[PDB]
Amino acid sequence: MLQPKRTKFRKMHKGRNRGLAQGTDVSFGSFGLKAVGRGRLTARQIEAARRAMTRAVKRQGKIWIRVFPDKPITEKPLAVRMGKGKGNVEYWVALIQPGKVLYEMDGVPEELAREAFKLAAAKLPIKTTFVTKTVM
Amino acid sequence: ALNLQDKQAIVAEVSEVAKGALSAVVADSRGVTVDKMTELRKAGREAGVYMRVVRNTLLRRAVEGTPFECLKDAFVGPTLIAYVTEHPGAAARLFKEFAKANAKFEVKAAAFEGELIPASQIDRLATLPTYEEAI
Amino acid sequence: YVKLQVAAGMANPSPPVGPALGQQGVNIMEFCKAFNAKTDSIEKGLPIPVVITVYADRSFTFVTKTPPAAVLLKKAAGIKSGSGKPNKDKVGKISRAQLQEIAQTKAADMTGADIEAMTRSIEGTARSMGLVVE
Amino acid sequence: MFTINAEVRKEQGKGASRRLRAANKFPAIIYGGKEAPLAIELDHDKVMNMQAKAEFYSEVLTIVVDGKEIKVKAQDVQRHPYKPKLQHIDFVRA
Amino acid sequence: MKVRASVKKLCRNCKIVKRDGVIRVICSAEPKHKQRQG
RNA sequence: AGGAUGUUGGCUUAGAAGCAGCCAUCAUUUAAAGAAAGCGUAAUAGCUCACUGGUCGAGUCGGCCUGCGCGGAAGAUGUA
Repeated sequence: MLQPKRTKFRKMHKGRNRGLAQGTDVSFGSFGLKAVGRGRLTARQIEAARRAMTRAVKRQGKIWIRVFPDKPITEKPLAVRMGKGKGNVEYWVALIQPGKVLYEMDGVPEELAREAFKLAAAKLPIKTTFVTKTVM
Repeated sequence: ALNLQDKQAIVAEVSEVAKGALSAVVADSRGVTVDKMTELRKAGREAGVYMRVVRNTLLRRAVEGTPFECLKDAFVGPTLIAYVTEHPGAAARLFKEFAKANAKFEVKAAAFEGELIPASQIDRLATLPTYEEAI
Repeated sequence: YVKLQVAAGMANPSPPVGPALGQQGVNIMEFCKAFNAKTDSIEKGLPIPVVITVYADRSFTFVTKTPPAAVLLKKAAGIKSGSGKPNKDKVGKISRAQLQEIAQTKAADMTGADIEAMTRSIEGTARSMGLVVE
Repeated sequence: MFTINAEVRKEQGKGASRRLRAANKFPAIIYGGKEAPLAIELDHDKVMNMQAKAEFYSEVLTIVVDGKEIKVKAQDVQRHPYKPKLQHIDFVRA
Repeated sequence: MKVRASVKKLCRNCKIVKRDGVIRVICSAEPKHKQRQG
């Protein structure tokens, strides 16, 4: 599970998730999984989708993970009233905007990359699409 | 399937063989296993006869180049052509005993002389001796 | 109608031949010594394939063929067993000449129009069994 | 060889450019040389098919505007964030 | 009969049919492949 | 209608013959036919696919962008 090794602060504001994404094109590999929806990606979802793609291509070629869950999310335990300070950090998320490229793959045929990305997309809470590297 | 460049090349080659040969025998060969074909191929190579199954459309194109344009009508149904390029006949001969013996397929029309040859009367070619008989 | 690969001047055994065509209606001893009778001329220890041909009255005829490519290639490489992992583990050498010999025998049994073609098929086998042609 | 038909834009801005893309077109610009830059409109799907070929970004294209051919090269492309669409193209005079 | 929300062809012989507004999968080969969306 | 030859490819195994598994996947005759896509056998056999010739005779194939619909959709007094 991806997680920052250390942070300047432990807890962060909720914030908002407006706007479109940066890094909207395949920059390392040849095929990419681009998010068309908006939402959060927990570190477990990222790891689950990575394993689904890693096993799909039988550990072949190269795989990049363009996102990183750097935002901590706190929760209050059960049977606890409101107040008495912010909750404890439970997991980390990466904010996703439409157009964000999540994963990139290289070294495999396209027809195999589509199935690998299709298996991984089933683990993610946001709608995605298949993209390929283009001549800028 | 077969790109247009393919089929053009298939025609060209069948046509070039048609120029060199001297006796063409055409037959149906549907409903015969590949072993009996493989056997007929060793009998063709042995007897110096060139054997091809080719699309009836595609043969009509080869033929027209000369002098087999009588054979057009022989290209309705499954077609097997027999080009005796070295010596004449022997194919006409070979096909009939092979035809009779195997009671599958038929044999259509042959062609020598730039004249179509009728199914029954092919017995002419199928009895012409050796070259190599005039001595 | 059954096909076997039997040792030259040897026949009869139960796990080898017996049961196999024995459970089809075939007279064992007859085929045994007829087979051996005609395969006497084969070199010693050449495994030869025979196609046995039985008819409704349990009577039979058979054809003998040339030994398998794998066999001749085993003998030509002087080995006993093909590679367990052909083309990952190499287990020997036949010259182009040995290929050609085997090819002419198997030519009596091939479908190649030329020496070269037959030889290429034999090479195909030789590759298939991790023997290099050297 | 790629030839493109274009029309000069009547007005610029965010409001005008979004109306173009709603009308199955998209703006572009032609600069380079000593001439003044030229703002143009392009038919989207027709240009979208041409840019799908790798030589579109390497060869020299001709844009006929007011019946006048201009030889240019594709400089930069602004694609839609998540749709197979174009938003803007920079053309530099060859 | 498999009653699921996502019906798909499981082999070459599976056919998609819509009967009375219900997407169904009928297979002439494998009776296990019989599905209906529900 | 054909779907062949080396050949039951090599290894393994009691057997492993396209079809438990491992490795290889060449070559021939080909119109075409994978050292086999699925069923089948103790292993063969046997069925079928890929592929190709024939018949038919003008369209047929599968991706994208979008509009509107379908399923997914089970609660308690009574349609609600």
